[PDB]
Amino acid sequence: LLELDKWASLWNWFDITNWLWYIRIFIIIVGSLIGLRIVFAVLSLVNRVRQ
Amino acid sequence: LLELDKWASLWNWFDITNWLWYIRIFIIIVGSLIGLRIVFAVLSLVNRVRQ
Amino acid sequence: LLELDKWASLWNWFDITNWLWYIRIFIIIVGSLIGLRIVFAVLSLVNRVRQ
Repeated sequence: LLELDKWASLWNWFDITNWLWYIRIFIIIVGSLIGLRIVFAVLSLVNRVRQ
Repeated sequence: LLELDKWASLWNWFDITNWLWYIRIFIIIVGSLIGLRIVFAVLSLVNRVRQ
Repeated sequence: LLELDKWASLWNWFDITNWLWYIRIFIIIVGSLIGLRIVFAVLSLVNRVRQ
């Protein structure tokens, strides 16, 4: 199944190996996303002044 | 210490092996949840009119 | 590349091994605050009563 020879074969495909080797970093960025949404709560007070 | 023989042993347990090769896809679905929240912003303008 | 000898080498570094073998559980916990954020939409009705 999983061996030195099995893993080294995906380096020739290049494109898929990059995606399966950067997903870990990607989840941390999707964490900061929810925190960004909270400021909209202040925009609701600005929405009451809208003509 | 992760070997060809150690990995192939979990295929006899069947049920728990699924948890080690499907959760990666499941994180992207928790990525659609945050996108859904924005419509709540327009609902706040419908909530003050609620007779 | 990934081998029995390559994995057993990070046990001498100790600190990095813990970071690469506990975050997987943490993604479920970073999935708890998203459900919590909704009450801020409810706080907008309490903000209209706040003199």
